[PDB]
Amino acid sequence: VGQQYSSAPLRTVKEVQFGLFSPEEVRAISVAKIRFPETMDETQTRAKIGGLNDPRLGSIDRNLKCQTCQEGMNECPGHFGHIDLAKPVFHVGFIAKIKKVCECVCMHCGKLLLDEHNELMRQALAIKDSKKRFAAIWTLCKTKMVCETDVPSEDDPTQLVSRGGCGNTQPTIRKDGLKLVGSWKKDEPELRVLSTEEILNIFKHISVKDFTSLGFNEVFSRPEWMILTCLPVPPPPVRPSISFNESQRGEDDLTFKLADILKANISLETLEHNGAPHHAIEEAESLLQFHVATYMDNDIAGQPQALQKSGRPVKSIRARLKGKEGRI
Amino acid sequence: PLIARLRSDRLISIHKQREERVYYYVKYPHAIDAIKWKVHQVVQRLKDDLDKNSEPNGYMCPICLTKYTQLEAVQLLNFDRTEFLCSLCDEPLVEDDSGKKNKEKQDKLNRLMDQIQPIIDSLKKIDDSRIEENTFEIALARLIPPQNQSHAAYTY
Amino acid sequence: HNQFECKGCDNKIDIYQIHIPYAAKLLFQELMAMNITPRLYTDRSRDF
Amino acid sequence: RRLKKVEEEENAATLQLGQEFQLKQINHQGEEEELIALNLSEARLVIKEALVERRRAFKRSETREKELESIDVLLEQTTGGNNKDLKNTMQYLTNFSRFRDQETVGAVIQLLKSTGLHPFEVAQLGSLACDTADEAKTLIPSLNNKISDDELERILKELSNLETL
Amino acid sequence: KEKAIPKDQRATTPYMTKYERARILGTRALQISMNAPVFVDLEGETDPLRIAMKELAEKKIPLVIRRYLPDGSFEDWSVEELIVDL
Amino acid sequence: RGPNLNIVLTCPECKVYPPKIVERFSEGDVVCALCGLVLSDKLVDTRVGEASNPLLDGNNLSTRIGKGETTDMRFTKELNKAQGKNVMDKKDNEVQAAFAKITMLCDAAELPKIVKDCAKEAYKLCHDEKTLKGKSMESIMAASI
Amino acid sequence: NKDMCPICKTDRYLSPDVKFLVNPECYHRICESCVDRIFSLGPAQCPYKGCDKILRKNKFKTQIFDDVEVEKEVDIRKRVFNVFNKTIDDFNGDLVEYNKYLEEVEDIIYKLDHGIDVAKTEEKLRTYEEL
Amino acid sequence: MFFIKDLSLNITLHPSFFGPRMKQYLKTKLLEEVEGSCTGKFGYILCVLDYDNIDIQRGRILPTDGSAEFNVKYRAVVFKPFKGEVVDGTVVSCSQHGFEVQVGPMKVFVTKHLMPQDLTFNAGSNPPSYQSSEDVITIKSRIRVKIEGCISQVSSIHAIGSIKEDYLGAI
Amino acid sequence: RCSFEETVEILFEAGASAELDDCRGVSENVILGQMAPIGTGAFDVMIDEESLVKYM
Ligand SMILES: [Zn+2]
Ligand SMILES: [Zn+2]
Ligand SMILES: [Zn+2]
Ligand SMILES: [Zn+2]
Ligand SMILES: [Zn+2]
Ligand SMILES: [Zn+2]
Repeated sequence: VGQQYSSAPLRTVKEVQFGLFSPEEVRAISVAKIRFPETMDETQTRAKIGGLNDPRLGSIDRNLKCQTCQEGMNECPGHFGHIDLAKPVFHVGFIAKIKKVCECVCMHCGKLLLDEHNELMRQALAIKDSKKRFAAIWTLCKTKMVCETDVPSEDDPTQLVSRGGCGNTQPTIRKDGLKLVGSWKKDEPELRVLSTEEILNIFKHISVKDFTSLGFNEVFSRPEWMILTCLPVPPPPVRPSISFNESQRGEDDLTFKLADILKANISLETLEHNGAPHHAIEEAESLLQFHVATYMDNDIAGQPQALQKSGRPVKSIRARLKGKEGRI
Repeated sequence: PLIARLRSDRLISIHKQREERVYYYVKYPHAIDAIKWKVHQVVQRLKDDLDKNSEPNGYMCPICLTKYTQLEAVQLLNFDRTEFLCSLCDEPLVEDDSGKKNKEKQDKLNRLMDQIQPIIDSLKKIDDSRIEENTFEIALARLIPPQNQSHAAYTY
Repeated sequence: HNQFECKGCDNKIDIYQIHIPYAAKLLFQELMAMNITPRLYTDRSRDF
Repeated sequence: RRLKKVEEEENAATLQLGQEFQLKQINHQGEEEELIALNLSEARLVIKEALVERRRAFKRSETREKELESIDVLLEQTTGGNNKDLKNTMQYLTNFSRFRDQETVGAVIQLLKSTGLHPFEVAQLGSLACDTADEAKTLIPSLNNKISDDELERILKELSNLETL
Repeated sequence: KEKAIPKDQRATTPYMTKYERARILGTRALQISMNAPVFVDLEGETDPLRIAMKELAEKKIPLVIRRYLPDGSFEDWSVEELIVDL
Repeated sequence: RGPNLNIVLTCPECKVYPPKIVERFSEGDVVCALCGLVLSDKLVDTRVGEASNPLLDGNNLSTRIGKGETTDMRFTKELNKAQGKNVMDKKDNEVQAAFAKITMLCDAAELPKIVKDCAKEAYKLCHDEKTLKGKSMESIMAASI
Repeated sequence: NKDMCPICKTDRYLSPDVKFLVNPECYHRICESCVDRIFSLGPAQCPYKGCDKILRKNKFKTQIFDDVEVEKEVDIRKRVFNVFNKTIDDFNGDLVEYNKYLEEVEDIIYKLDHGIDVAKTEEKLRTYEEL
Repeated sequence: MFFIKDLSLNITLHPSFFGPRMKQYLKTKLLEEVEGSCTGKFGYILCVLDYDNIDIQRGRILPTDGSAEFNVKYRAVVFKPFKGEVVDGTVVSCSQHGFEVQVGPMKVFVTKHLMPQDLTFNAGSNPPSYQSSEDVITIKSRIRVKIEGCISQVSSIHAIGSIKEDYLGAI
Repeated sequence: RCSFEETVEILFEAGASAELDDCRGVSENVILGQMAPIGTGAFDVMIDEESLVKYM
């Protein structure tokens, strides 16, 4: 039979532009807000509204229509949902990138640790390709442990020219598990965990020119977007619910992990809402971070693997796209 | 629950130091800004809601409970030009219940401003005067011991 | 109804249809759920 | 490539006609040109001027009622199927046109072009029959603070002075 | 149109390539199979591919090959003017 | 009380309702048995998914945390600690704990799997009711068995 | 009433961008925000307690003098001077006639301000403006 | 409002029309696929100007379709609506929700909430009409309507108007 | 590049750097399911009206 006729022009894809979602884009693009970690109502007859298998996200059955586009399984491409995270969480695939960006800018004002006043930095900023420019900047900036509120003038080293700074000592950043821990040296060194909110706030203060020199794009990818605040929910087609004999229903591994994310998010939201001493909050944050990290990548060095009831490791998105049998 | 809610609104500040002990105090610059913004936001929210309600009501479908605006309904009417037919349900549309609320929202705004009058008067005087930001050490200058033998060492 | 809409952009007259393998659609959707934005465009932006 | 996705709301009162209806237009050749707006009478003359030309091409290779029939028979003869929309326009233009012959419209164009108004405004002024300066100021809000009532009052009088029939 | 090289200074090979011949025969054969007007006299033939081959031999294919260059420029070559030597 | 969202396959040409429909699984086609018109193509069959029985556990999707090819005991211990401190799963854990004890009791007497499935189902149906609030849990489990 | 809209009470302290407007029909203060909502789509009755005089958005203007009573007189004076307008040369230098003419115009303005004879005087204004 | 615009279209020709008179078929296709058509970006395309001198560029054969894609540049008269504009039309249909005014190729709908309070719906009169002390609005009546809102789709445009402002309604 | 090895790692770097792909390679076109610009696809077959008219 084929797909129905469409009035839109028929065109060929010419360019592909990669980027990162903004939190506003995920909320605007999404058609429904997921707030229930269930999939079927109490009667197990129809999918519960607001659940993982919300009818608004599309249909994967030959007998049901999509509540959004009113089209069958063979025409609906799927509609994305979104989950409003209680607290920002790191992106598992950008933790290394986040660490390099943190060491490149001051952790109190969001300004580059080295300005154009340094000859070595001047040549680094002259590099055209972004990937190598970022590496050169990181090498120069990662060894600067102070903001240098005042810098010697370039005309001569006698007088000092004032530059935007705070004179605040920078920490030595290391990655422990899924958390970034910075250590300050005294005038044993003090150690504390850098909260995801603190990193997000610092990243939002980086000037437009500052992170462009780091290889980021003002519109397509900004450092603030590398921290997840709103999580898009893939539609049922991406995570179909297979059946063995049509009398027993099975759910995709993504649905199992997504349900855990909803349960963890609600648990964290309820905790901090009333009581919940700070010790419990950090444990709840770590659990949410672990669930999200394993959802996108279940093979993380030094971390436990999210295992299924049968004992098989959960098949995350990274596993699907990688390997000889992967999507590519 | 009381501290957590009063902490989210930043009307009460927390300070943790090793003696890990937890101390609570009031940060005047933070509380005033939060009160000033929330009061402005609350008034703005009512004003925006009143403005929105002054617009035509719209339409809704009794079956699928889908909101349809005046413009959206105009493209869904039947070929006979007699009733608005729902795209999903192919059923006549029913007018929404938002016509009489126009007066209710206005009344609430009028009552709220009279009740919030002392806050507005206090804020005007606060901006006129010079506000000094408080700190734990500064707050210690006005310390009244709570107990004769309090376990907490009120020192910085 | 011969109607198209892209919620978030607020446009209904800038829609295009393309033919891609269903696996390719799955890949892009999987990437979108992974915070990556694979954007498909019909017009060139840079010269060869 | 920039997906700014910001668009100003269209509005006739603010003269924000959109993005594809800007004042400075580019023709097929590529030279910049000013947007041309046609009033109800001007559109009627232009449309049927092409229909008669269209009739000549194929062949080579008055009161309202009689004119309506003549256009109707001409419309079907010189146009193909699915002309239901064109029929409605010509019928609507004949019953709401204020200028019959080319001479009257030519004088009107030479008249209103001295104001220096926007093409949208002049077309609206030549499209809607207004009797008083206040009538045009409220029905066409864009005219406010753009032309004095003195000039507007005489322009309306002169426009009605050469009123058809 | 700065990307269209004028016919007076075309520098591409004047011989139809195997890939050009393959697509021209296939494209013309597809058109014939969809009831396209045949511009060559048929001495008895039903296969669209064979009819296309007959047209190419007599140089009666109304198509031009737009050869693209690695910078976006192109040259237009008519099937009639392209020598079929392979 | 909700949107229909139902798809019914009928032949436009034949218009006979109900229609005779034959599902050619081998050819992946749904064809009208009267005129031969194909009504739908590219039908799908009816690892990456898990099958659970929604009669003894209802709708409850959960994932355990365990060691992998490389893992530190610190993360596993604390992550398991965080998972236990959940309020939503506590209510269902009592029912799950009851199933675990029933399985142990049923498995210690050498009984078929059908009995424990029936016993677990009986417990779930009769659990969370006002009548069964003053009886010992041992009596409830024995009665269900 | 010092700096707050009589309807929405949007004080300048919280909304410094607020701008006030007045309408000649009843000379009632109202902020710009209220004007657009109530009169954008058409004429509406004045939203005041005790005032039922309809007004249009296009008639709103910015108050010049801080006193409403003086504003009414000046606008009436402008309206009258658009019809009753003469100069000393109009009477060939006859100061006695000009002074009497000026007093009559002032008397008319006084009657309009206080509504002594609104019906009779208004007809007189209409009668004179034609010729 | 009526405008003269320079428009471009992509026309597809089946190989069956690849004859010596194929250009004429393109002209016929343009008049059969453009005239009387509705576009959300340019409004209702009514008439094609300079029908003898359309600029037809060289066609490109599609890879698998087998049809030729031609870019065509032409000058056409288009009626494009805009909110805030005042137009005149004739009422065609009447209903409780409101009446519909015919303005050229477009139908403007006047809602009750956008209608003056005095006007009221009276279904007793045949045909149904809106009756008021000063005037009566019925089918075939001439109404001056101000377009209050416009929603444009890729192939359909709908607008709503009001007659509450002064100098609107019955003419 | 992601088609050969380190598929996910390469894609993550593209998102962070906002890399632009011109789809001038065979791999991009194969993934997108469109005729690659190779062999018979290195050119566009067009219609010739100048020669079409003179043939008949
Ligand atoms: Zn859908
Ligand atoms: Zn700093
Ligand atoms: Zn409905
Ligand atoms: Zn049949
Ligand atoms: Zn106000
Ligand atoms: Zn008043």
